[PDB]
Amino acid sequence: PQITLWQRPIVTIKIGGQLKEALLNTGADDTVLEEVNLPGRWKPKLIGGIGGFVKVRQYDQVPIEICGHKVIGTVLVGPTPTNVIGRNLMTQIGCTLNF
Amino acid sequence: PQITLWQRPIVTIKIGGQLKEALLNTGADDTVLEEVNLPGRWKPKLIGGIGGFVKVRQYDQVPIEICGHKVIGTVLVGPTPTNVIGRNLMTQIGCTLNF
Amino acid sequence: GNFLQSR
Repeated sequence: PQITLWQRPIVTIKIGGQLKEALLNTGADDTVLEEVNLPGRWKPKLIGGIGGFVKVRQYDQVPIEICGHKVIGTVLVGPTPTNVIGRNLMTQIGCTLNF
Repeated sequence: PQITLWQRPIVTIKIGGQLKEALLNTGADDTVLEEVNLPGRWKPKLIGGIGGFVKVRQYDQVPIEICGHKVIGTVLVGPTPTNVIGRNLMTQIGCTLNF
Repeated sequence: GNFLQSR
């Protein structure tokens, strides 16, 4: 699709057998999603850094469908004000900024 | 333009007679820049909201050049970890997400 | 590293 930015670029995703919504966020290096139960291995990761750090679970090579595109990438799972698709997954879907 | 997202989408901007760099951030509603002295009227605005609020100066209808595109939009001026071009100015330059 | 801004 071509997505204009008059509104927040919120898209449907399929992750861990669930349907969710997340924000395509070119300002975020990583993808962070809450309320998902992923199977397989994880390790803790510290993110943020303003006011302290937030600890999340890092799952590598997670299959995820983003607006119809089936890809693989790292997903950080933990409480986040809004579900965020970061650059790490936007590259996978071939998403560019164009003007 | 076409900007891929393997790296952070940092572009050159011209604002208030200064050359600066800023991050094209589709996760940000607004544009926030530090270390700029803009002429003309402003009003305080509270932004963020995690841990408290941050107070910035809101300047409306500011001419700014973003990666060669001369546009007009609101610019919030104050402390920011990273200079951010928000959706409000990406719409002005005709920037879309494409995949 | 994650620079959202919902206001």
